[PDB]
Amino acid sequence: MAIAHLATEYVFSDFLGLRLELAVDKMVTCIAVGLPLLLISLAFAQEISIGTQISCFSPSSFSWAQAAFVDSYCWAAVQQKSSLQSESGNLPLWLHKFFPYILLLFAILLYLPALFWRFSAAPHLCSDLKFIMEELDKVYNRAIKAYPIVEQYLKTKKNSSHLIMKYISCRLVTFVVILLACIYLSYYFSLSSLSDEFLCSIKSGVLKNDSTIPDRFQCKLIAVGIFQLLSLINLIVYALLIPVVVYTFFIPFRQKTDILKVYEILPTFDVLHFKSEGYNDLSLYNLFLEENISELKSYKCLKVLENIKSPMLLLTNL
Amino acid sequence: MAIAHLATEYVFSDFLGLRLELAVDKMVTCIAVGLPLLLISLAFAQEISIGTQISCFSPSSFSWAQAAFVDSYCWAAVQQKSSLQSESGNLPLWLHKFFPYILLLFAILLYLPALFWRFSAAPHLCSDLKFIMEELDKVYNRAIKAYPIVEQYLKTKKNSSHLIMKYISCRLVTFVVILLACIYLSYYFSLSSLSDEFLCSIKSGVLKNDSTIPDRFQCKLIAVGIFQLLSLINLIVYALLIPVVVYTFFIPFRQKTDILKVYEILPTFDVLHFKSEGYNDLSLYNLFLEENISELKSYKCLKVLENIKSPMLLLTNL
Amino acid sequence: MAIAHLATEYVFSDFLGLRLELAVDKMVTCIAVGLPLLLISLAFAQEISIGTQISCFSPSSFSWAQAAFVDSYCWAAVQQKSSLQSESGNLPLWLHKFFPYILLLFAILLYLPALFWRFSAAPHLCSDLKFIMEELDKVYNRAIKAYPIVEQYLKTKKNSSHLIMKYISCRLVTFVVILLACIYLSYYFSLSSLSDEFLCSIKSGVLKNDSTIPDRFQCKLIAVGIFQLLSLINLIVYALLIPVVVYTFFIPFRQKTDILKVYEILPTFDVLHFKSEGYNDLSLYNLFLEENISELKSYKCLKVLENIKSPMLLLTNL
Amino acid sequence: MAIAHLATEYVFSDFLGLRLELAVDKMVTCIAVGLPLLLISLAFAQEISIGTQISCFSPSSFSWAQAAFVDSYCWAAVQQKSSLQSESGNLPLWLHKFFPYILLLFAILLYLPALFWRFSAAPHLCSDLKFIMEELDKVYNRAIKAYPIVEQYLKTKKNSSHLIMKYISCRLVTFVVILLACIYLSYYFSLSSLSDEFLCSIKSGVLKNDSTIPDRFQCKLIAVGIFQLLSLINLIVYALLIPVVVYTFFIPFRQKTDILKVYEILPTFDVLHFKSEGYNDLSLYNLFLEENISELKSYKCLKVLENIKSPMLLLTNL
Amino acid sequence: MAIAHLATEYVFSDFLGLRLELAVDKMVTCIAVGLPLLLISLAFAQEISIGTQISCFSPSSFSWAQAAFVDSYCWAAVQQKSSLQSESGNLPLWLHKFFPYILLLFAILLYLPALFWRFSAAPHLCSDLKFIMEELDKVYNRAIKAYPIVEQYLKTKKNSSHLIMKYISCRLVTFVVILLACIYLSYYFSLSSLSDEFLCSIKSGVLKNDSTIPDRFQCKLIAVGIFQLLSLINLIVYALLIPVVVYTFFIPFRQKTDILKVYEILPTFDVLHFKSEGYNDLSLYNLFLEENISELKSYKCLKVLENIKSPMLLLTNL
Amino acid sequence: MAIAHLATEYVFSDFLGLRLELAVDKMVTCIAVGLPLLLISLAFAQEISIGTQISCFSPSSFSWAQAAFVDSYCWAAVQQKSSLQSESGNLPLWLHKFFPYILLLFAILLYLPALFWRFSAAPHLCSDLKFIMEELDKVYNRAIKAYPIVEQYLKTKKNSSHLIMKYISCRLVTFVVILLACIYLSYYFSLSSLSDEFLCSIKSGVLKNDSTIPDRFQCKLIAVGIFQLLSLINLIVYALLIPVVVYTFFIPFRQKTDILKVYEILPTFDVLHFKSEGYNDLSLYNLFLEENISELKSYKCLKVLENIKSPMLLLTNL
Repeated sequence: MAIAHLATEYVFSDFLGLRLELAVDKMVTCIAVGLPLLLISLAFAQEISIGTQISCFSPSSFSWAQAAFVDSYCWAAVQQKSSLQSESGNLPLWLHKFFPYILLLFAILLYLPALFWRFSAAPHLCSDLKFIMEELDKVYNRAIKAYPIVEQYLKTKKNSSHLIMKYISCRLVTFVVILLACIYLSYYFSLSSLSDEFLCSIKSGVLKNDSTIPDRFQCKLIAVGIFQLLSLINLIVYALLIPVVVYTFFIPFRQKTDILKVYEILPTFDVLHFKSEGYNDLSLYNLFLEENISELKSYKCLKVLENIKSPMLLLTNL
Repeated sequence: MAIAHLATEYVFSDFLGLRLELAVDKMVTCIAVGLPLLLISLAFAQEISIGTQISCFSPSSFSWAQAAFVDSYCWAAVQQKSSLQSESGNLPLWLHKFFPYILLLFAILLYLPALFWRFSAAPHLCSDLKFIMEELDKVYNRAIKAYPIVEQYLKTKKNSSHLIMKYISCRLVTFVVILLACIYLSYYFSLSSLSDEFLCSIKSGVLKNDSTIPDRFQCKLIAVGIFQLLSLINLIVYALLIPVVVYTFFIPFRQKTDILKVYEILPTFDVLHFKSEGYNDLSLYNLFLEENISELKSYKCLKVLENIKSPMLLLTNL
Repeated sequence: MAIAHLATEYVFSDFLGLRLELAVDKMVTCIAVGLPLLLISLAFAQEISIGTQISCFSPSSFSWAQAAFVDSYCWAAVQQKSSLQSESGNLPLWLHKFFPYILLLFAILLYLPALFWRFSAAPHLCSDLKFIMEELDKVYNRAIKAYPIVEQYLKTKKNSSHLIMKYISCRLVTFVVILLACIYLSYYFSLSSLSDEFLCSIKSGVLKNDSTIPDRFQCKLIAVGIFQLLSLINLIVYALLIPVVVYTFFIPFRQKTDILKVYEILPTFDVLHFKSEGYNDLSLYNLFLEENISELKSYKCLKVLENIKSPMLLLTNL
Repeated sequence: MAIAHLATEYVFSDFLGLRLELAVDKMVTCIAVGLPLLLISLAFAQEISIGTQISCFSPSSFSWAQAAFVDSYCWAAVQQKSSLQSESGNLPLWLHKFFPYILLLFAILLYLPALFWRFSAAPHLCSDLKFIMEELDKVYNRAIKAYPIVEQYLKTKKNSSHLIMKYISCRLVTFVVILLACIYLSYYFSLSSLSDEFLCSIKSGVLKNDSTIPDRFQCKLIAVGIFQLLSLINLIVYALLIPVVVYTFFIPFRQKTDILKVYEILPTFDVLHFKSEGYNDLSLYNLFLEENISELKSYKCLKVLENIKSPMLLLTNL
Repeated sequence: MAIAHLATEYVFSDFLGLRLELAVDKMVTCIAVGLPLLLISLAFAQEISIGTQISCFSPSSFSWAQAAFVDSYCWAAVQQKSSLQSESGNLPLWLHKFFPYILLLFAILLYLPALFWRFSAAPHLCSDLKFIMEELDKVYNRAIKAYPIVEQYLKTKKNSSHLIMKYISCRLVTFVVILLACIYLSYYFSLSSLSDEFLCSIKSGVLKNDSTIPDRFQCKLIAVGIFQLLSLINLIVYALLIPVVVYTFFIPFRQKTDILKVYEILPTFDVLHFKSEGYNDLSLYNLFLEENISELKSYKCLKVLENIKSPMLLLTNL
Repeated sequence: MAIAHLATEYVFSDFLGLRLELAVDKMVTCIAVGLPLLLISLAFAQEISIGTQISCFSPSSFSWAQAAFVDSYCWAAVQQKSSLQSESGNLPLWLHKFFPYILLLFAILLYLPALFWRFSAAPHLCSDLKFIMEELDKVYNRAIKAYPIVEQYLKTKKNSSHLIMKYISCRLVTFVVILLACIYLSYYFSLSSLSDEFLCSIKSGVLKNDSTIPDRFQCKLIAVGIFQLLSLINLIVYALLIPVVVYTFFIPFRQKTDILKVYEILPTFDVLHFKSEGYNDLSLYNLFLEENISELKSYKCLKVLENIKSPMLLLTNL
């Protein structure tokens, strides 16, 4: 398995029939969530993890048992206010210990907006795309055979901003969490490397009077050199996601082609060039249609005709 | 696997054809049960668990065997009244040792109300939704073709409070267990961190007279720093679930739309605007219908007509 | 996996098309068998199991090899009459060692009555429910179209007590084993905690004359603190099962509804209100029917009519 | 997994469409083979197995390497005639070491008779039951419509003792192996517990002259206390199987009901009350029929009629 | 898993639609190959394997590192001519080390003849049985309706010895390998048990002049006591296979019944009582037919008639 | 699992609907690739691998840490020119260390020619066999009913040498790699066994002046005794493959039967006895046909007729 298992599991697999999520939003989500899980898995892979997260230089007179006590006591001490000293103050010692949980927190907080979309909006969308697609097939079938119900339905969706507010807020939560992650990772990468070293003391309680124990044990958080390097990789990738997520808000500019023009070739259709530059749900339906209706037989036939036209009897010989 | 396995297993998977549980109740249950299982799994993950739960500072004259005896004897001693001293009293030492079992107890106690619902109420519900849905399809088919059995059936369900009392009590047990968990976790997080340190003594029995053994061994429960931190995460999330669970009791306010109005467009139907503001089973059926009948072809057709109307021949050209 | 695996395996899964076991008997069996298997799995989970079950305080002059001999010799000695002393006598040391096997014994002994039912009675039942259900569908079909073979068959089952004696004895064996478990667990929980400590001696045979070996080694069964706590959980749950199992014997009182009255609406049926208050197999068939025939289309139709009646042409418009 | 895995694997699962083995013979075989495999799995489960099977008290002057040599040399020595002493003689030391293989031997030797039946007799049987069952359905179909080939075939099977001699010998081999196991386990349980202790000596060859090595090392087979206890469980269960296996030989008494009487109700059948009290293959066919033909639709119909009779037009209204 | 896993994997499972191998040859092959694989798996099972295959008694002055060097150097030395002494000579030390590979060699060499049969002969056979079986069904269908192509085909196969020479040679290779295994195992079991002990010397090269190192280290191959015992089990079983394999050569005597006589009842068939006592391929086809054509509906019908006869209109009422 | 797993995985399984590879070439490839993978798996199986690949005799004054440094430093040193001495020179120490990679290299280099055939030639072949087979079925169907397109197609394939040059070159690469492997393994088996011993020195850098460190450490590559033995097994098997691979080049001699003669019985066919003794693709098609068309119903019928003939109305009664 080694490292190479992790590539098969988190890179070569979609580890997370209509497309109810746009490809950009799927890739943004899969990168944003999948990367920190990979980085955590690498940071502790036995190819690079030598052993314990901590070690401390106990005096040579200590038994092996007393040395194991010092190591494990000081691993507990890193989060206890009195039994420490470091010139950085105690704060970075928390981050060095809890680094994998903090990345896991960002991984989950970046997943929740997509999970909310899957449950709050996808089923409310799925019904209506299926309706619109089947009605468009009737419009095509009628033209080959040769009421405006779907046109009146879409004209009604133009008078609404319910789903688009769910979508924008889902994107906006993802944006904020990515920005906060970039701020955190920039700070954590700024920690001076020697803040992985700190002075411990076991002289709490009964041991406080024992003259055979030194007043300080020097300890090192061996893994910190890995975490800081991997935090820079994470910071770079998220700094690239930021402008992509911002681009997702520009819905009325994201509509690539006015596909309904391909049906507006037909006399059975209507001038539904309804590029709503106001943020209205119909504009978001257009994006989901442009993602899905490439599957439609009618679209394929009419787009071929449109591309060649760039004559209805031709449809009979297709 | 590492930490990242746990995300795939407990976050990215529904690890727990009609929907017989409401989406809010499924998410509340899946969070309430799934979170402590994740937190237990994290608290002992080898990325953060250094080793043994305890260590004790045996004298340097002790053999490695005698030191391993002290560690393991004191791990047993934490729950034995005489062989301990701590300024906190003995009580917190129990909680520090048994922390994973106590979270597991809350996980199970939060699952049982949903398991009871699955067995006590779901099959008694499943038959009746299927009946109601199929009869509504007849009402729609009759209107396209153009006895009040389902109307009389629903009118009879209005005269009952059997299933709603099962539902409310199921919710109420979940509420109480969540509140008790929040009380416990608030206390456990309030324990002073140095209560992870205690004084042990092996001088029971034969050892009582041995002058070579010190009267106290200082011991530390190394994991306690993790448990207290993770208890705060658990407390925060459950403190957010509390108001959501309370909201579930407001059944007559939870009905979002009077969907039967969409069928009351038809002359074949009746004025079943039976928003029972009394807690009557029909009101709970309305919630389960609003969860399920979005799947009905008749609803889809009539809701499109209703939305456009916001003419029966139109149904022939759909 | 950790602890949380055990919840997925033994709580969230039915780890054990007609329903040939009543839901109460399935839940009683699944709790009675499933709980001790979970408790065994917890008691040795590495989240709480520190290491070896025993440790002994060998003198500081002993090599690591001699100390490992003392530990392992005394683990054997706990069941050997001469090489021990404890103020409790030797008996509790057996129970402390063999605790997981004793729980496993109760787990199996509680499963066997259900396994016997599956093989001795379920196939003899399965044929006859299928017969009765299909004949009741004929009675319903005949009434819609508008010999007493099934009525005469059921009237004959009233003259028998074969299957009910199998059922009662199956329940009675489960009752006895649960009561014996409660007695045992009450005793084992009553053992004074310091009975986990005992005095060992290796001075058998050749070692008997060696003045360098101490006459007693103090040893502790580190796990005993877990077993006693978990035995209280097991005792509490089984003490709740006892009255539920007792309730199962009251077969003629357990019949919730006289469902055949719903068919006795029809003129094609007969007055089979045969609530046998004598313990006769027909009464047990009624319970299995009330568990199964909620699946019947005829029952669903006629129960809707019965509920509304609380007219045969109405059946034509269903 | 722990202990509880073993319950799921060997108790709650049939780990070993006609029924070609009688239910009694399947249960006898599954207990006889399945129990020792479970007992072996328990005896070495890490919940009770502390560690190595042997330990020896090497002098304190020995290095850890020399002590590990003594332990492993003496584990080899238990089966070597000269390098041992025990007051029991050497024999029980073999049994204590090889205990799991000896149970495995009994497990396999008890399986082979069932494996022989599956290959030597089951396919020779399977054809003929299918023939007999289908011909009986013709007899029933003919009576509803209203040559003795199957009657003449069964009358010919009465003149044979081929299959019954295979069956009896299969049962007899199982009986003998169970009895030999009970004899062995009774002996092994009779071994005095201190026969787990023996005196080893490494002074073979070059070491023979070394005055620094003691003439005897005391050793203990730590696991023997488990094996003796588990042997008593195995002995008890097999002592219960013995009378059940003996009962299987009484084939002409095992026929519970003269099921062909249910077909002898029909005028199309014949007086095949052929309860052969001589050990003739037809009598064994009767047992396999009584195991299988409860599946036949004809039997179900005619048994209902027979039970009510306890009229052929009635068959038309079933 | 333990030992009991191995029973499930190699005894209770066929771990290796026409039957293209005779049942005797399948069982011989499955025993011959499957047994040594089981014995290897047992010989190193952790229930009996204590640890390392070797240990050597290094002087007490040696560090743990130097002792581990002696053990591992001598494990290499067992196959090096100069750095050894044993009164047996060096030869048995090879066999003791390489015992599992030598059994694996016999396992593979016993499998290859069956693998050759599967590829060299089974597809050349499979076509012709299917042909013969279907033509025999025509002969039966013609008799019920009431050219000798299949008879002329079988009469031609009588004039050939191609497939029988493949079969005999396949059996003969299996015989030779089994006999050689029995010779080897008899020798290996004859090795005096103390040949597991040998004298090693590390004084090669630079160490040759070091006066602190003893001239010989005594070493023991701890596992040899297991291998010799298991070799006797293997020898016994293979000594039972030898006469069974020899019996397989007697093809013209192995034909149990002249099944074509059952078809020679029909006037549409011919006197194909072609029991070739010369070793001719048709005789081998008879064995494969007697293995397969028990599946034929025609055979079942005609054998019932033959058994009763021990009239063609009777076939119409079957 | 042990050794026996490896037999199930690499011997009893085809671990690598037309047959697009000839059976000889499949077996040659499966042996050539499968054997070294098995041998690698054996050479490190824990049944024979004692532990570390190296050990070195550090002085008794060294701490366990310093000894582990010497072992691991010298494992690195075996491939570093200055920090070694051996009378063999440094070269064999590379081969002893990298032995498993070198076998893996041969395993892959022997697989690539078959992988190239699967992608470069198999799909270009697959279409044309399907064409030829279906056209031959027309020729047979026409004769039963009673243009030379397939004959003209095959006559055109005679005028080509495209596919045969791909095939020969694929075989030739396999031949060369097998011969180079035999040369390498012969050399590696010729290495004097004591070349597993070498003199290391840690006195690089800072240690160069330390008088407490000896100038040489003797080290041994413990595994080398296994590798040399297993290399002889590999050499023997590949020396047997060499003449088989050479035989594959004799394509015009490998054609076993002139199967088209069986169709040339028909008047609808033509004298396609086109045994091209020139290396022309049609000759290679003949081999693939002789591998595949034994599946054809037409071939089976006509070969039966041909064998009996060794009359066309006979085909009507088949």
